[PDB]
Amino acid sequence: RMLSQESLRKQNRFSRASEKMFDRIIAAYGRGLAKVLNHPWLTLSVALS
Repeated sequence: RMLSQESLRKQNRFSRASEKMFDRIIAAYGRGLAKVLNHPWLTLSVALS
């Protein structure tokens, strides 16, 4: 019922900082998984531990 697009249309400095944290954290998390997803042996070792 309340659907609108002004929230995406309206941008504040706090909101700007919020989604800029969002994309930089997406990028950091992304390189983290990109390096992690290739060798499950260390994960198996730490799971047994």
